[PDB]
Amino acid sequence: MVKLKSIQELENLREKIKEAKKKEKIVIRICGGTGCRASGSLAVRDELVKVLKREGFANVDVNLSSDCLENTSEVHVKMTGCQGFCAQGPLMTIEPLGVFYVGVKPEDVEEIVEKSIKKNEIIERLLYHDPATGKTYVKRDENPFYAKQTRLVLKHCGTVDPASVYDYIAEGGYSAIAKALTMDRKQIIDEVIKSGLRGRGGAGFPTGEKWLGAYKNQSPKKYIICNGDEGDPGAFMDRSVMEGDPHKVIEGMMIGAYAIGSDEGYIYVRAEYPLAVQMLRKAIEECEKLGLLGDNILGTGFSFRLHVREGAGAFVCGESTALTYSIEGKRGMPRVRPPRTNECGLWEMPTVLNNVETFACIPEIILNGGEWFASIGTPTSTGTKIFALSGKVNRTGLVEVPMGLKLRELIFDIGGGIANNKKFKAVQLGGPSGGCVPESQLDLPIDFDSLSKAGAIMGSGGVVVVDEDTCMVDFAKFFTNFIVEESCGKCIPCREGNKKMLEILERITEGKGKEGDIELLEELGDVIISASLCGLGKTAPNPVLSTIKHFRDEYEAHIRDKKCPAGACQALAAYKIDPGKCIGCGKCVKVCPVGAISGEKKKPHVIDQSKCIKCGACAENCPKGAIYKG
Amino acid sequence: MNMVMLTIDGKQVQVEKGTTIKKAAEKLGIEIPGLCDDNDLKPFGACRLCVVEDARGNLVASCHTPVREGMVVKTNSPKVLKARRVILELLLSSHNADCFECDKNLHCKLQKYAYELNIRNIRFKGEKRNYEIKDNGPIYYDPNKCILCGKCVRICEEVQHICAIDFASRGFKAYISTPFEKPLLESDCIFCGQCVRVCPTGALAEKTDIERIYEAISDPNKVVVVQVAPAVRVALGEEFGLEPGEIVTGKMVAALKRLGFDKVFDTQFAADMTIVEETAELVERLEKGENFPMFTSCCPSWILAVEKFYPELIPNISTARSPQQIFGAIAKNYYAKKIGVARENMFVVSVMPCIGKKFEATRPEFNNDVDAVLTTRELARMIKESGIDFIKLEEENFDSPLGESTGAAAIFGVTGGVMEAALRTAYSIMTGEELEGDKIEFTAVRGLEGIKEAEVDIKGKKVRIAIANGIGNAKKLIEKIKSGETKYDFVEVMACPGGCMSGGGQPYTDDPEFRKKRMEGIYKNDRNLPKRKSHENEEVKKVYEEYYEKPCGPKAHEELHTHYHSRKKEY
Amino acid sequence: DPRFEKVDEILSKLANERGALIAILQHVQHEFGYLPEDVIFYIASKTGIPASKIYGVATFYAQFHLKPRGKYVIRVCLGTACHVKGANKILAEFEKQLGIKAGETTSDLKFTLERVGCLGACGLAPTVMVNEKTYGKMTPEKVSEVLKEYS
Ligand SMILES: NC(=O)c1ccc[n+]([C@@H]2O[C@H](COP(=O)([O-])OP(=O)(O)OC[C@H]3O[C@@H](n4cnc5c(N)ncnc54)[C@H](OP(=O)(O)O)[C@@H]3O)[C@@H](O)[C@H]2O)c1
Ligand SMILES: Cc1cc2nc3c(=O)[nH]c(=O)nc-3n(C[C@H](O)[C@H](O)[C@H](O)COP(=O)(O)O)c2cc1C
Ligand code: HC1
Ligand code: SF4
Ligand code: SF4
Ligand code: SF4
Ligand code: SF4
Ligand code: SF4
Ligand code: SF4
Ligand code: SF4
Ligand code: FES
Ligand code: FES
Ligand code: FES
Ligand SMILES: [Zn+2]
Repeated sequence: MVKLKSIQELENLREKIKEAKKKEKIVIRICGGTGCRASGSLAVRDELVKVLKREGFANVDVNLSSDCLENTSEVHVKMTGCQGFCAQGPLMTIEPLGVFYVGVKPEDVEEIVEKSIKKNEIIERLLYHDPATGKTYVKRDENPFYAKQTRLVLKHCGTVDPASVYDYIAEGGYSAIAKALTMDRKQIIDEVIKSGLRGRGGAGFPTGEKWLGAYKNQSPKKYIICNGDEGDPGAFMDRSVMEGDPHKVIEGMMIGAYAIGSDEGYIYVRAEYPLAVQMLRKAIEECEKLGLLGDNILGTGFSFRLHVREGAGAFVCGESTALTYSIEGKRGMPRVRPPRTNECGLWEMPTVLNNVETFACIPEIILNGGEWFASIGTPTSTGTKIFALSGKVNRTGLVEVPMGLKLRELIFDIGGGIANNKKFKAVQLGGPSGGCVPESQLDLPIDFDSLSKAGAIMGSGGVVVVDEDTCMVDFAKFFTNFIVEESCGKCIPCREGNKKMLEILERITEGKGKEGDIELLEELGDVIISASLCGLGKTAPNPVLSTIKHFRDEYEAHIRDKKCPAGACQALAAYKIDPGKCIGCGKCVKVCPVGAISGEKKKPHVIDQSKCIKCGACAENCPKGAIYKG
Repeated sequence: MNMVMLTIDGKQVQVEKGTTIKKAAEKLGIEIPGLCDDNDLKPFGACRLCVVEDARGNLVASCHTPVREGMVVKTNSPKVLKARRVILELLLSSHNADCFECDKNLHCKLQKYAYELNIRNIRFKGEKRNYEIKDNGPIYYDPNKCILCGKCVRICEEVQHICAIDFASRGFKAYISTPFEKPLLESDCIFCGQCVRVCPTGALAEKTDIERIYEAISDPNKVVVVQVAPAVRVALGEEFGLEPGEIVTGKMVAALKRLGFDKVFDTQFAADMTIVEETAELVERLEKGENFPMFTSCCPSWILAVEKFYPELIPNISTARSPQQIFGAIAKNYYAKKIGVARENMFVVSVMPCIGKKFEATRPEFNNDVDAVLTTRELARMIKESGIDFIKLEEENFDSPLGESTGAAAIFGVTGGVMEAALRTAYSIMTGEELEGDKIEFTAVRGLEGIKEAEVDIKGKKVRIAIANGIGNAKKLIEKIKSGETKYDFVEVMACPGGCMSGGGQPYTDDPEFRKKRMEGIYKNDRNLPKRKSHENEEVKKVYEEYYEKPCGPKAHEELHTHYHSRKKEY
Repeated sequence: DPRFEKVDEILSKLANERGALIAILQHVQHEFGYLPEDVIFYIASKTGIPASKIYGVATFYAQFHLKPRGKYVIRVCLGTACHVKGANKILAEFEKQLGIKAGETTSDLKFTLERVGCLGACGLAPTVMVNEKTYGKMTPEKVSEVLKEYS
């Protein structure tokens, strides 16, 4: 790990790394992602390395380091990032056999070594068997899950050690910055503009316009901030991006800093993510040791420094001004505009704030050109997006599709239908700030324009599927409760109206609802949307308003008839006694504190709905259990 | 000065670049409602009650929105009125509503806005605010009436530069608190009272002592005497429908006599006594040339700030008591013996426009000279309660023999007056001749600037003098002095910006030009007196020749001086 | 107090940068287990920041708490992918068995409840993570056996 003083020396060392990697024969990859680590992939790796050591395999190593370049290893053990298919982890891949193994168990490691390593055989019992069809798949690409995916941002994910810089070098990285260092800033900025890139953080504001605005400012100091808060629950895109390859976002940050002319930068990560911050710090220290970060990078004179700021909670800290205040060390209360952070942001200096995914795509645009990038997706919104689909679906994981794919095959073809052979009801797009889409609109292609037309927003990119079992009022109540919990309490509309709406929803869902609540809820939502300060309160009533628009009959049934169509609200349960299966035990009469059931022994009993508290004591205490929750 | 074009409600307007929509529409006689903005503070954007509708059709706050060319603004569209009504209903859905018991009754802004914007039926009924009220000394805080506008925090942080309070918690449960809910006495509070002066609700209020005064008046074995501050006589008439700066001295004396007080005096006699003592001390210090510069000690909040934050300046502080304590000592040590009243059977009441006086009156070192302290608002409430009409009163005079005063002591209610009077006396003491003509006024120390500097030449000797009104300017001056950039000889500090006429005990105002009017009234009152020097007072000479026999004497040093201790609780 | 030297140990490491109050608070919480009062006052004295700002910052975020906890801290997901499949019943079972509400500790004992949202693994049904290990698929019946195993 010696310092570098020329651009060509990086490519000179690239050939040495390529030869060192080519000296190997067998490589095994194990998923090091959080979901697979929760299943015990570290124990699997420890068992596998122990068995290899026992079996006389002297050349076994875990991490590819600088000292490893002079060592020829017959068998190499890797630890990559999240491979994308989290449903049946851990994931293991063997080369050059090209066998994709799922559900690897430590006690199966010995058999895997005996057969898959020594005999070049395959075990059908450990391959994926799709219950829908029963077909057996061997290769990863042949899997229907990966068939429709065009991985561009995650090209290096799942095949490169996140803790090794030489592995990243061997894949062709760190060349975009070398090429850009010979060009002017305006050429790079115009290439980015011509690429048609748009912000991936939800707002959709063009990146090229902000970069040009920062370029036109003549100030001694400028800043760049990379946002990786991920405050939306159920979304783990940037988490996996950081855990897979921090060098990509580091390269994008350096390219942006060179383009606009800033010598300092920050990476805002939440401290709740230990693996991500550890990997980021390790990558930064390795890059600084290698000599690519500091003063006079490769003899050009460009200076750049990187800092990591661990977050400490609040969902509202993702907002730009709140993020700047949190970085400075104050309460994350949003400030008033204008001015904007693109004129005076951190410490009253111009700043550029972008998402992790946005900074990840810059080197690809630099290397391949913006015209190639613009040929994918709709003309008004190019590129691709990463979606994390989960919920009541057969297959859950991280998918990447070209931007414009229809929703029906995204839900069904990739997801493998609805689990337990139930009926699809709705999907939530965007998280707490998004709307609810029913089954009638599954034929809608995904892009900013159509989603904005339909009343929803792109959001973080999380997709949740729900079946006919769930109640929509309870779902809206859960989202409203989360919004109430995550508020900051500075302005009147959000702070008061969110709690008022939560109270109204609780009153409706406890059976005490009164006629005229829907109009009051709509008026409150309209006022909150119109008169809020920041973006958290303006998008707060969206889940409630969408549910009211699409599922008004649920609210009407809850209010007027005191009945839950889905049978999920406990306070509105109506137990029914079956005369045929009744033996006149009388346990329900005895155990109920209010005793709404009165009847004769050895004869069917009658439930008085007026005097019942619906606590469930009757059904669970009688051995026959003829009382069913109807 | 570059002008811009805009249309407000169909009327063309000429305003300079940078002016907000609110200040631009103010020139058309339109008042946009608002609760979280003040003339002393930057816009905050918390109430969201000043929204207007532009050409596009969105609601924008008009308190922090710059003006632009070709803008169309609507201020009274139905949508804006509906939004304002909904926001006020949201506020009033969680208010504890003892408007019968509220000190800010008939003076609250939330109540006036609830009346004007036509609220008659709240649709949102549910959970309310519920906290516990604790004693914080002379300041009463009720978090059940807070609307979280931030005016107190912003005034304590931006202007005063003390930062004694901040926000706590988040969401529906947010509130204003000191670290660990500790009492204000051992926090960083210096008891200036500017936060009480800007609060729009009844959350911040005063601790009243009216009941003790009534129970001491009804006592048939006590004598009650009252002293009036110089600045009360220009702002008391505001409470009865008059303009600021109107002199009501005779009317207030008649009203006080009608209230049951046996003897009514004024503090300006003690002001002249303090002027004499301080001038003698300054002359002796200049002769000795030690412990420079010399700071005044008439402001209790300034003394608290010295004791808490700058404990190394204690040897430089003048040891003379404030006029209130000097008057109390005079009344309870000299007047009682002349009349023949035991010290235990005399009650002294003071009317002050300050809040630090309430805390100062309870310090152990003063041996309980003053028994109670009132404010201008409390006096107005008492006058209205008793039923006396203020417009049609008959002018009267102060009692004897501690009632007559001069003009040099009538300008302690404004910044720079104490320095001017001290210079007036010091010129006569140093030279021996008396100033005549327009030379009496020192126009170089007058105004409303931050730090005022002057160099007065007295028969060939030049003195470096400075005045700093406000805590922030005081800190700036201290930082300038300590670094050794320049040396002074006499420095004045006042905790409130603009002098005692901006104290926390003065009646509430809505005019943005109250300081100028009150200063003009004070100067006009000063200009209409027969005597304009402190050494020309007649009763001060009698008091000296009968009881003390010399300024800075042993008896005077025992009864008219004090000492200070460090309050810096190290952590 | 002898811990004022431990405080000064990190007052020279993570305080060479600009605006590092939150990092200092996190380090103090890591060392002391909780976030006490005299430590806040010492930080205010030795760093120049008034104590009101520090108290407001501490009371803003839910990560910081100013009261000692137990030894084994329990976390339930309660995320948008686990709330659907009955995480609320798991929380209710925990509250009924432990006798303490969520966010409140049993300081006499060593247990503690928490409401951390959307842990790393989303595919393992609702996910209860006690201390440092992941459980996976959960049922309101496994609550008794797991608590008996720990207790
Ligand atoms: N979890 C999520 O990802 C999530 C959750 C809720 C909402 N959202 C999305 O976030 C949106 C609100 O975001 P936001 O309020 O923080 O950003 P915004 O106001 O919608 O604008 C987005 C970006 O524009 C920047 N900008 C810089 N110069 C500008 C100029 N001259 N004109 C316009 N914009 C300029 C903004 O910076 P400044 O604002 O600092 O000037 C910010 O970086 C919502 O509508 C929603 O779609 C995302
Ligand atoms: C409540 C709230 C939460 C947000 N959270 C995030 C987040 O976690 N990550 C993110 O990149 N942007 C978030 N944003 C949007 C940011 O304001 C910012 O606009 C975005 O980072 C800009 O990146 P872009 O220019 O690439 O879109 C949030 C906005 C709001 C109002
Ligand atoms: O004590 C004293 Fe005085 O530089 C001072 O200060 S001025 Fe007065 O108009 C009174 O009572 C007032 O107000 S007499 C005080 O506060
Ligand atoms: S809308 Fe809600 S989250 Fe946003 S500043 Fe106002 S109170 Fe805070
Ligand atoms: S539980 Fe069954 S057997 Fe018992 S009373 Fe009810 S219906 Fe009859
Ligand atoms: S819960 Fe209701 S139905 Fe069941 S025993 Fe009690 S009163 Fe009867
Ligand atoms: S009295 Fe003065 S120092 Fe004390 S809180 Fe109010 S403004 Fe701040
Ligand atoms: S105490 Fe008064 S000034 Fe301070 S935030 Fe509350 S209402 Fe505003
Ligand atoms: S603060 Fe205003 S609205 Fe509230 S009780 Fe007092 S007078 Fe009434
Ligand atoms: S300047 Fe006057 S009103 Fe203000 S604190 Fe000092 S003595 Fe009181
Ligand atoms: S964490 Fe292993 S496949 Fe995602
Ligand atoms: S006065 Fe404009 S938001 Fe309060
Ligand atoms: S929603 Fe449960 S861990 Fe993400
Ligand atoms: Zn229901």
